[PDB]
Amino acid sequence: QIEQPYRTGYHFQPPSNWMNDPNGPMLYQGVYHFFYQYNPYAATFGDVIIWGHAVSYDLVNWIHLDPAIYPTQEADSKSCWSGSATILPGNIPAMLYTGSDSKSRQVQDLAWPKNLSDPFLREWVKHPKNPLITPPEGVKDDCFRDPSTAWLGPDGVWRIVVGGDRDNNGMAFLYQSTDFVNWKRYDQPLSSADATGTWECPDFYPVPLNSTNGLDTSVYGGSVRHVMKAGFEGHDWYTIGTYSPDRENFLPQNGLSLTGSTLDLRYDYGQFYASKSFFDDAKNRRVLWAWVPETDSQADDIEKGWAGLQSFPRALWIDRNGKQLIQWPVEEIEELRQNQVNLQNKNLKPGSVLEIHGIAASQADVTISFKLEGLKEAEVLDTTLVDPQALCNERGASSRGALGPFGLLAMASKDLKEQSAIFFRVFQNQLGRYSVLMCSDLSRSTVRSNIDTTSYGAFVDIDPRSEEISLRNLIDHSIIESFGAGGKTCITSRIYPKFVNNEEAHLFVFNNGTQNVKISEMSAWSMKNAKFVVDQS
Ligand SMILES: *[C@@H]1O[C@H](CO)[C@@H](O[C@@H]2O[C@H](CO)[C@@H](O[C@H]3O[C@H](CO)[C@@H](O)[C@H](O)[C@@H]3O)[C@H](O)[C@H]2NC(C)=O)[C@H](O)[C@H]1NC(C)=O
Ligand SMILES: *[C@@H]1O[C@H](CO)[C@@H](O[C@@H]2O[C@H](CO)[C@@H](O)[C@H](O)[C@H]2NC(C)=O)[C@H](O)[C@H]1NC(C)=O
Ligand SMILES: OC[C@H]1O[C@@](CO)(O[C@H]2O[C@H](CO)[C@@H](O)[C@H](O)[C@H]2O)[C@@H](O)[C@@H]1O
Repeated sequence: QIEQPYRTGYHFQPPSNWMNDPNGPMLYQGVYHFFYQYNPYAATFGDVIIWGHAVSYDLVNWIHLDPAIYPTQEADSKSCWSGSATILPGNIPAMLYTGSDSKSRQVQDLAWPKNLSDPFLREWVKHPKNPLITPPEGVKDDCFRDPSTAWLGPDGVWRIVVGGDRDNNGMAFLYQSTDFVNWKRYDQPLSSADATGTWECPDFYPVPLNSTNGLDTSVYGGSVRHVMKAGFEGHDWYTIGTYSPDRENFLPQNGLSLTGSTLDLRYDYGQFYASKSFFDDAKNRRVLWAWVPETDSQADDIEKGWAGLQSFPRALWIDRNGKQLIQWPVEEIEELRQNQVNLQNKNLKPGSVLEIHGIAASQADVTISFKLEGLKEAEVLDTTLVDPQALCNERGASSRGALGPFGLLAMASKDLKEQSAIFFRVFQNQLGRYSVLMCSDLSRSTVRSNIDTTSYGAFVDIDPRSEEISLRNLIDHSIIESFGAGGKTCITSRIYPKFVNNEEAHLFVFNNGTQNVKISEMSAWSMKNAKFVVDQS
């Protein structure tokens, strides 16, 4: 019998109970601050949600503090929902969040540290005038929330967006202010989309072209593009475009309005929601946090006493081609690497399974690169309108193709009765052009009942002819984060195999295709636990 086999060893999560949306992340005076929607009374959502608070010097090891923002005014008497942090000139962290007032209205409130000499910013004070912003004209009281981090225009005016919808039409309501206290709604929203429902936790920020670095939220220029991110219809979507502060106009590069279809981009194609980023000026990088929901049952959560994880902080930047974003675990995670097991120039015959020995299979960092043999043998399949998730669910690791499925078997039991398969497939259209599919087959991840074992998939934008297909996996008990092609395609999975209660997990490399594939390089590292120190009461 193993105690709490589903808790992670290096992912952020509270000592116990329910946690969802990441809030107000930021770097202040050398300290990384992290906040999050928290229910201090149960392992499920509840009537009283507050901001949990933790600090870190490296984004890996944390110190849990007492909740920072909780009901104290009429403006947030019923709950303190999502918000963002903006460090104003003069070095004051300003927090804008959505509060549920005494009349159950979603309103935007302001708060800031009450003791800037405290490196951990434990105590916060609320602005006497809260709420600072209330639902506009024709917007429902429960469809106006999640203010973003603000950006200061060259005209000295601050901007922020607040999510919501007007008649089921997603909205990124734009507000302006010079003193950060008196805000005025701009005539038109920054962006929007028909019939998408409320836009949750919108994020708007710039990314430097031809650079793998991040930018302060207030930078603008021709060598900069902006990202409009919004959560709706159950997923986080984003679109790259150009921002004209003068006209408060956001023009999507592909000219499309978000539709929540295979036409739009996502940060992650698995369990990933309410993602929020912040700029780290110490390392000139933009860091992204995201809530990773549970996929087990509510009864399971109540029984184990907790629910919700945060994805591991990832650096974020725009690809050299300028058409999509790239994500990668922040370098500080590399410090958790212990012993290493490596493989090179290893052939994987059709229908073969190769076990990787010597690694702590439940807590590891695994990278593998495949060198393909005979691309022309790729199954012919035009994927212009194909839904990659549907395809992955239809063709799991047991569905044998020509090129694919080949990849990893993670959180697998000795006998393989339970396994999580992260793999690729290679296809070609009629004109000989290749496409690459990345799948997270969770269909056999557990023999347990009442577990959402839906699989996830996405197409990887690489040319198999000149690029080996690479895959990195962050394995941490009940969560697996997969990065294909250096972060071009990310998929986060939650799995709950039964075997982990009394036996060790295993790790395998496999190839169930009819074509041979070669492992050119494979690096696996056992990952030690991140430190979580409690400093409360
Ligand atoms: C690689 O592809 C194999 C061929 O599809 C796949 O086979 C597994 O074993 C047999 C076929 O050899 C099949 O299992 C069937 O029988 C069991 C009874 O124990 C049923 O419960 C299953 O539903 C199924 O009818 C399957 O095709 C497959 N087994 C399972 C669990 O589906 C291998 O498993 C594939 N290898 C990898 C690593 O995925
Ligand atoms: C504001 O923050 C400072 C810095 O943490 C607090 O000062 C510490 O207070 C504890 C308990 O009183 C002492 O043991 C430490 O030695 C103090 N350190 C410093 C830097 O002076 C201070 O108490 C906080 N102010 C309030 C009102 O709580
Ligand atoms: O915890 C509140 C936080 O949750 C989000 C997650 O997307 O929205 C959920 O909670 C709201 C308040 O109860 C609901 O109105 C909303 O429908 C639900 O999805 C965030 O939007 C919000 O800040």
